[PDB]
Amino acid sequence: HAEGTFTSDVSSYLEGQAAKEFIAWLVRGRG
Ligand SMILES: *C(=O)CC[C@H](NC(=O)CCCCCCCCCCCCCCC)C(=O)O
Repeated sequence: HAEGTFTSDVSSYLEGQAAKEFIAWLVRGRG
């Protein structure tokens, strides 16, 4: 019985992975 991945990911969600992933689209083809 062990814990799952979160202690680390909890620090990345602050920036947004999947969501913000879109920011790359606009920035890379929107002026
Ligand atoms: C994090 O990604 C949550 C944001 C969330 N999703 C979206 O906004 C989807 C984007 C579609 C809207 C049209 C694009 C405008 C985005 C511009 C934001 C600044 C990025 C520019 C970087 C140089 C939401 O809040 O709707």
